[PDB]
Amino acid sequence: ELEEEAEEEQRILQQSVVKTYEDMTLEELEDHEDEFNEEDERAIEMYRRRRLAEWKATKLKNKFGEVLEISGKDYVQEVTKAGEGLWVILHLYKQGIPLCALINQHLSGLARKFPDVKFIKAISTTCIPNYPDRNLPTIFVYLEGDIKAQFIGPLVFGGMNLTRDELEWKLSESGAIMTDLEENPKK
Amino acid sequence: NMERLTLACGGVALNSFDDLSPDCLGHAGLVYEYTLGEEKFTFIEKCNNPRSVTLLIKGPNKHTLTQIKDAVRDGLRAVKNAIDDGCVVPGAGAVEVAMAEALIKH
Amino acid sequence: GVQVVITDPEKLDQIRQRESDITKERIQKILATGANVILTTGGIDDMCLKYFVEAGAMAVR
Amino acid sequence: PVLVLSQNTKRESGRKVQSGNINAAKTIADIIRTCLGPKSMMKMLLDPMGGIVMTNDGNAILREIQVQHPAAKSMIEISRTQDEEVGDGTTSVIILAGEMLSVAEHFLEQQMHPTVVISAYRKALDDMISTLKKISIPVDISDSDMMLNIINSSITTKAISRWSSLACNIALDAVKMVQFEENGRKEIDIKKYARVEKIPGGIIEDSCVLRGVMINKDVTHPRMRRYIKNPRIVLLDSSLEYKKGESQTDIEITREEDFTRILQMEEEYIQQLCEDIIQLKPDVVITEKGISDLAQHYLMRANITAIRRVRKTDNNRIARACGARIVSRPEELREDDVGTGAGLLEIKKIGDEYFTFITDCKDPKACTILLRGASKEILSEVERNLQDAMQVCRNVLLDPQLVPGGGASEMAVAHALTEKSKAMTGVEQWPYRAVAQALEVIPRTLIQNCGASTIRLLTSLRAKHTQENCETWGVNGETGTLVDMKELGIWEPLAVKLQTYKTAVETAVLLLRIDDIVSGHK
Amino acid sequence: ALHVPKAPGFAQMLKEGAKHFSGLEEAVYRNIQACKELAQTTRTAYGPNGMNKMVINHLEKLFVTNDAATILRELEVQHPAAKMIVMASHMQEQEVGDGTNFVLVFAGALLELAEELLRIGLSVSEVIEGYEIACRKAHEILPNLVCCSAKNLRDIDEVSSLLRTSIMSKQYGNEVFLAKLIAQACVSIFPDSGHFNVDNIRVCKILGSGISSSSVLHGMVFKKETEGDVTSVKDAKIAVYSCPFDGMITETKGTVLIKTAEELMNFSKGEENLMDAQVKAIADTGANVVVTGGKVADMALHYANKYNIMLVRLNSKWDLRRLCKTVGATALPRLTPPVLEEMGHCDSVYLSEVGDTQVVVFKHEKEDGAISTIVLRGSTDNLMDDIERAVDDGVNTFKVLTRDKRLVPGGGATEIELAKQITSYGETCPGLEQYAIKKFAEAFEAIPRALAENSGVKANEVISKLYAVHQEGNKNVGLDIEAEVPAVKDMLEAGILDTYLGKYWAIKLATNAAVTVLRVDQIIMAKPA
Amino acid sequence: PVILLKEGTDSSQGIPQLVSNISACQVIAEAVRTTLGPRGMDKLIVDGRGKATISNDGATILKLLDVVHPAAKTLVDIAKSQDAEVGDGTTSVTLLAAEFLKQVKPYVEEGLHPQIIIRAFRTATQLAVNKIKEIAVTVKKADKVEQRKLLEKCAMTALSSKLISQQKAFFAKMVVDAVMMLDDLLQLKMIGIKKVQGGALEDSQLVAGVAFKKTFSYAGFEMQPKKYHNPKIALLNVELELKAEKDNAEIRVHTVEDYQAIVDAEWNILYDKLEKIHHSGAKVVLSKLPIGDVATQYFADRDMFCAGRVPEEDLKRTMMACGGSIQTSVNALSADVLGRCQVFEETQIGGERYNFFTGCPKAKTCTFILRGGAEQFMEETERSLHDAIMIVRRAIKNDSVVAGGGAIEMELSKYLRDYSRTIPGKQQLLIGAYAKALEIIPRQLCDNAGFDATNILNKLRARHAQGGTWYGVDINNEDIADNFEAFVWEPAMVRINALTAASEAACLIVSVDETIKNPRS
Ligand SMILES: Nc1ncnc2c1ncn2[C@@H]1O[C@H](COP(=O)(O)OP(=O)(O)O)[C@@H](O)[C@H]1O
Ligand SMILES: Nc1ncnc2c1ncn2[C@@H]1O[C@H](COP(=O)(O)OP(=O)(O)O)[C@@H](O)[C@H]1O
Ligand SMILES: Nc1ncnc2c1ncn2[C@@H]1O[C@H](COP(=O)(O)OP(=O)(O)O)[C@@H](O)[C@H]1O
Ligand SMILES: [Mg+2]
Ligand SMILES: [Mg+2]
Ligand SMILES: [Mg+2]
Repeated sequence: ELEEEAEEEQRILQQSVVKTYEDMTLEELEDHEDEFNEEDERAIEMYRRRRLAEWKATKLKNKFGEVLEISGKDYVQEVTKAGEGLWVILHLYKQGIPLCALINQHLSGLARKFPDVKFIKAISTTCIPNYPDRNLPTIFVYLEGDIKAQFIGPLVFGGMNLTRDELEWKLSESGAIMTDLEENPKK
Repeated sequence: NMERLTLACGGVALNSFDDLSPDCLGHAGLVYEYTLGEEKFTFIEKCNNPRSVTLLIKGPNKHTLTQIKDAVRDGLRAVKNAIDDGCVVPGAGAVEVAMAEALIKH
Repeated sequence: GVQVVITDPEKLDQIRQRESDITKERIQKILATGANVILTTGGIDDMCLKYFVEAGAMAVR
Repeated sequence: PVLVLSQNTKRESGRKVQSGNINAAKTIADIIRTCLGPKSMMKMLLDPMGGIVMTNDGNAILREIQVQHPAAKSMIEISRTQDEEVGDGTTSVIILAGEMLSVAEHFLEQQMHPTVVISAYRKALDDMISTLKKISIPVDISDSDMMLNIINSSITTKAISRWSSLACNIALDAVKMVQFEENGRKEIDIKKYARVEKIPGGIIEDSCVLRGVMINKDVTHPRMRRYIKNPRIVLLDSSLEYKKGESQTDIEITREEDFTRILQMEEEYIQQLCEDIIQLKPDVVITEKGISDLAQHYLMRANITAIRRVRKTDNNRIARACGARIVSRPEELREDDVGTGAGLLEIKKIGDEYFTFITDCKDPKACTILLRGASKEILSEVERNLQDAMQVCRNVLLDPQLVPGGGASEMAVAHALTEKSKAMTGVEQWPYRAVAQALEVIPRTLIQNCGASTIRLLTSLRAKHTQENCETWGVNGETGTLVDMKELGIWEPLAVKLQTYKTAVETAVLLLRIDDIVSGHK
Repeated sequence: ALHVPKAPGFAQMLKEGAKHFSGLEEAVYRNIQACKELAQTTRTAYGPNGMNKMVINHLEKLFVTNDAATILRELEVQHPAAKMIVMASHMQEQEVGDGTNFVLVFAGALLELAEELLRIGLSVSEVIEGYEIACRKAHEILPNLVCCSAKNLRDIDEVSSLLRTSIMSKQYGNEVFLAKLIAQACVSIFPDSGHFNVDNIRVCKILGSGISSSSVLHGMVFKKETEGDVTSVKDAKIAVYSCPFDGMITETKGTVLIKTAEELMNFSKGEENLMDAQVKAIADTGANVVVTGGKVADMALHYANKYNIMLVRLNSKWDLRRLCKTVGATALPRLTPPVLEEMGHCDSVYLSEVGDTQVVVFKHEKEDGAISTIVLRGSTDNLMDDIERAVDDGVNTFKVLTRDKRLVPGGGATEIELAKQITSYGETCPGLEQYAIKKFAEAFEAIPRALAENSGVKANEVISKLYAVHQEGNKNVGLDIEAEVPAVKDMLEAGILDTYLGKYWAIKLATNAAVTVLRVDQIIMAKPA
Repeated sequence: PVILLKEGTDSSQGIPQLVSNISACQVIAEAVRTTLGPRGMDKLIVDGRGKATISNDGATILKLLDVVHPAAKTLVDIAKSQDAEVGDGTTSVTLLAAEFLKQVKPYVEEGLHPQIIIRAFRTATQLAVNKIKEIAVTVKKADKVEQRKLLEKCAMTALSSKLISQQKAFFAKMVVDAVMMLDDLLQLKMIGIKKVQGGALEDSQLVAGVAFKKTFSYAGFEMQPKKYHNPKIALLNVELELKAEKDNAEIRVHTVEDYQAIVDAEWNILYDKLEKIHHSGAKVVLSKLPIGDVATQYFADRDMFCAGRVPEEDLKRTMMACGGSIQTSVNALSADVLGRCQVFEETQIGGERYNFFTGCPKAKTCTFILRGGAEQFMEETERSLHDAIMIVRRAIKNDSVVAGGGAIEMELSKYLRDYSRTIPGKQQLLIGAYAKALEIIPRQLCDNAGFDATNILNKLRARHAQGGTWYGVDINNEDIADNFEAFVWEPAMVRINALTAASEAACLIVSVDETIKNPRS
């Protein structure tokens, strides 16, 4: 909240294990400015130079923007040759099912929200032959084509409470599968 | 260093290049560069009248440098305190002896 | 849904003024009818508070 | 394994809990019993975070004490209440509440229902408030000497009593300087407009209240002037650099004259903002947010001193001291928003930091105490005593009544309502006179603190107090001797005394109403 | 009566893992003993007869060396006084290049004799003032011991014979070959006007045959390989680029916008046409070879192949800067074919196979260049590493020789002469500090003695013979390491001398370290994390 | 109370450490001692992954051991360096170093001094190298058939003691032909070899053109003819596949027939690239980047060959074989950039389909199609062919060659023994020990051959005393015989490098007296 920033100068400490300049990225690293001492300045400029250099390096990586227009004929090229280490989140869907429409819109919002991972969306019927209608909403993530998580189900997925919890469920991988449910439990 | 240079070299700090004039240049009587190990230093000296000087400390190891830095800080503060008020007290514990004798008398 | 796209640079700065002026306008309308107490459910940023203090009305957010 | 309640539920009921409740209260009255009076002893507390708090006042003592018994929590709550409402009498109210609970314990044990004890306590509270208001001595607000005496009386029991004749004055000035009126409303807003700032290292008597505002900032640029005679202060809420905005933009460039054009437009916008802020010919500009390099260049070109990010409270104090007005859009800055009235702006150096002063204002409605001492704890204690003095002065200003201190008011109201009791017939007389004798604790505590035989001294105090026109006869805790407060010149504001009695009786009632405890559940 | 509590004071308020030492016995003698042990650790690796050591550092990487600074660096030292001693040694290495083992031995001997003096009854301050006075005296008398200055620093035989003694301490068996090789490398780079630089002498280590096949070239050698199709060029007109060999791209994100079919069809053709135009413009100036600092494009590689251009890629800024210095070119951040003044010239650029390591060679032919390179040959990586360390120490001794040269006798001559003169001086002082003066004598005696004990010969006999000859008046005699018996030899005829500056700095740092470790009276160590 | 070094560092000051180092060196050399000599034996080593390596060359065996002793590390490094420099003799150099240490250990057990020992080793080794350079026989004729026979004999003796010894004459000849048809650079990447499972050993073939495994096939392959009698090879570096134009571009149009024109233009770009390829007169198309299914179908309709995703090395060998040049632009496919080969064929050998370009006249690169029973079998054949390749390549520069079988070692030992009679002091004893250690090679060889080492070695010593040099062992007859007349020829450079490296490592090992082992942070 910004209201704590104006109530009083006495905001000494409450649940702050670490408080230094090394974790202030850009937005807040430039709002103290005059409070950064003087003897440790050169370290601050070294840190900012290194971290802006890293951000500039990631500029070449984080340019995907929004959703794209892949169909069945383009599946193999963009799931086996889409790149080295680039996450691809395959989506199998059909027009008419509401829950998959919800998850499609949420994925579209995620596309601009997170441009590092460029998920691709494809029609269910004309991507894999004889795909049953009992698997209308389908999402599976992988990198280099090695399919990791392929959760299937119309109602077991829970598209009503998807938003952030299953957003990071798709996002976070290459480790423990159950990692973000406790953040936003349905209860 | 902006303030130190504009008080030593005599120029003026500039935040923009809207107007440049010869009065915006300070003067330096010798600017050279000395490379120590891998680091480099630039010396700006032979000024006409510096209002800001530097103390260069040379040491065979780090702890000597820190000791000299602490000594220099204490000495500079002592001299500044002497300058601030035109007074100075006798040392070597004489003032404590005299003050205690006066306290006993009082 | 609506997002701005600027092709020639000159048209940019103008919209930025609009990006505030709209709010300004509404305030005067609320202040045009002699109102001196303002109660609102939503939050009020600093500029609108400045309008209210300059006019002489209090704002409660 | 069938359980009606949870496994963690624990029930306690009957006389025992009542006894326990009383015990808990008395325990807290046992901690701060030696911190009351002019001969109070310092108490040192070790902060859980690693700090040290060396105080005498009850609230600053009980704030660092963690207690698991709920009655002890209620005692800490009454301490905080007394601190927040009137600012003085914390140890007094804690001691009275504890000892009234103790004296009610006797009637609790003698198979007497607590409701009659509560009713008797309420009647005693009403009578004691009435007879405390009866013996009030009016004060003259304009008399500076009388207010100095009142503040000295309130402060002589604490650490800064040695410098009392100095610190007293400071408090008075502040309370006479934050005093304000607008739209028919008076504020005396000490919390927000009378800042007290502590700088370690120096001399206690070097501290002073300023005719202005001091803050810990420095000029953004070396060449900006550090010494202004009659500044024209202008305050800014917004920032003076280029910002992205809110709506997503994604400008598209195809021609070869659009990138440099965009950058030149940014610079032109900053230049326009600086020219528009210069148009009113100010002299020092203060902003809560950042200043871009080009913006301060343009400000320098017009000989303007700019101060970078400043907290909102400091800017409000500066606006109140200079009479200026904080603005967000420099396009909408008028002449009446330019602060004329500051008589000096000094960028001075203290220790190894730069402090800016806007001192010597025409009639500032916000001050700042440059409070210089030896250590952070010493200055924290002096800060607490200064707050105590300000609260007492504000209470006197808002209420022109006084009442004798040193234990004279306690014994006076005790004797008065005891004489009232000796007429009424009924079973409620015993708790009533129990409260009457309960107020005797303050003179007893003072005598015990100064180191005198409390038995015959207190008996003689009561005997001398039985004589008429002797309600100002109290005990001098400096030497522990029966004196007259009129000649000793100690009087406390009626607000503090009546608030103390009210909240003490109320919390005694609260802790006396409860007879069951259920512990452990979510 | 079964537990002794802590003293009511600093002992009770001290933290758990902290340790406090105070007093002459509990704080000073411990430091003296630890420094003595540290000095005796490396004393066995002194002089030409010093024995190599294998150290396995904390990352399990073998180091086979007799370099005192390297030995102290690889093993981590925990005692703090030993830490100060190794800092002094490392500073002596940085300021001079040779003299680390001398620093260790002298400091250890000084501390041992200081402990003896403190046991005798002198105070710490008395010993400190005596040591400083005798150090001033030794520095005053040192310039009078020089003999046979160099005065040329450009004759190949002279510089070889002058560096042979500095090399001899490590590579005793193969001494003349390394001396001649390093002398060639240093002379061929020695500028006529200016200051000698040690960063401009490079060494390249490649597995292969014995030491006798190591060579020197007047250029520089990389371990890369040409990315093109041409590998041999004569009279190379080198163009050096600091930008990737590709069409330059906006650093702001720019996407190709196509609105009609013909734009889509012609975009790739236009890009290829521009690329070939740029490459042809580069090659029309005469650029036989091109070196780039980054990625090479496929289209760029094809067009360089079309116009007979050798494309070499370098992956380090220092490598590119050294290449620019050695060829006379300068890196530029745009394609912009080079103008006549900023385009390097080289005699040839080989691609070669030597030790199953393909290399690209920018060698010159007329013995010039600001950079010369040593190619080292050996059957073990660690042995070539030791050879590289010996080469570096020899080159550092050459650089010190470019400064005040004033060669001084070595092999125990200088230290024994200094000890005799300091004894003579201390016999005159009637104060209480004379003992401390008379201690540098023994402090110098540790240097030749080690030289004796490392050669399998009696040390006391050699010391007595050295005193006999030095009191006779011959101040140029010292230990003979090939005699197999205690013997003396004139050190001027042997031509094995030391730099005056090296001894000056070594004595100064050793005395400073001993004094600053004697000054400590209390130690307060926090528990390590 | 306070320690100098960190807790964990242990030292080994004294001569017992160097004696233990000598012992460790012998323990290492025991693990290679039995892989030497024509009657050699292989060795099977299994790592923690369960992958077994079967080999009898010292370099690979020492690589596969989890060596951590520093002296053992020195022996591993000397074997690696000898392998990299010459190509063989790694077992010989390891055994020589270990025997030097063994023969010097009794002298150092009584202290002595490492410096005199290393001085004696240096003097002895430089004398030995000078003797080898002096006594090596040079043909000094610069003939054609004679030099080829010399290289064939060197290859034959290199192949002996390997898994494929029984086919020596079949491989040696073959392999030298490879080295006989390289440019004057002997770029090793131009002798790229291929191994196909199945088939007997004698079926290994040397493709004078370029042979490589087929990479991939899209829907449309197997309609192309697989036999061309005079094709024009087109070596490409371009991706002949419908794809995104730039992977950075973006199309923004607002009308339907613009969309149709754009898709037609993309198809037109693809067909224009393919049409330039076809009109260039080419007949077989090779590409580094993938070739799409559309390109394959188009090429099949034009009755011509295509094969994409070809590796770097295969395309380079094709370019230096068929005479073409790699192109990443199909806009200038002139008649001078295409490659020409006599015959191209897509055949099927050993259950694997391979492309053969055979008949290139000016082919500077070859290919080995190696046949075997098991993967480790063909891998050991690969290692043996690599050793032969290295030996022949080193022998191309100079026809200076000595006779193997321990004859050169015996002559060197006799020379050093004669030298150690005219010098006084302990140097003569150390040189005698060096010479006596130099005779391990014939003794170990005949021990591997299961002979009586003592009697045959006494015969060898007595013959090298007087009568004639080059007399070494003869396993088949269990006797001694003239190795030079037996056409067993090892280039002098391998012996020179082995002796130099062995002396270097022995001097390095003897010249240490202290070891510190920090606690492995
Ligand atoms: N000089 C004095 N002699 C005797 N009593 C005093 C004197 N000064 C103050 N008091 C009494 O002490 C009480 C204030 O003590 P203090 O330490 O402030 O307690 P509290 O913090 O509860 O107000 C007042 O009730 C006042 O009557
Ligand atoms: N032939 C020799 N006879 C006697 N002493 C020698 C001979 N050669 C070198 N020395 C001595 O050996 C010493 C080598 O010391 P060195 O190991 O270089 O010290 P540091 O390791 O501190 O550089 C020199 O001081 C030199 O005087
Ligand atoms: N047919 C043979 N007759 C006699 N000696 C041979 C024969 N083949 C090999 N040798 C000897 O065996 C020794 C070991 O050679 P080899 O095992 O092939 O490789 P390495 O020398 O690397 O061990 C060589 O010194 C060689 O002289
Ligand atoms: Mg009070
Ligand atoms: Mg040395
Ligand atoms: Mg072999």
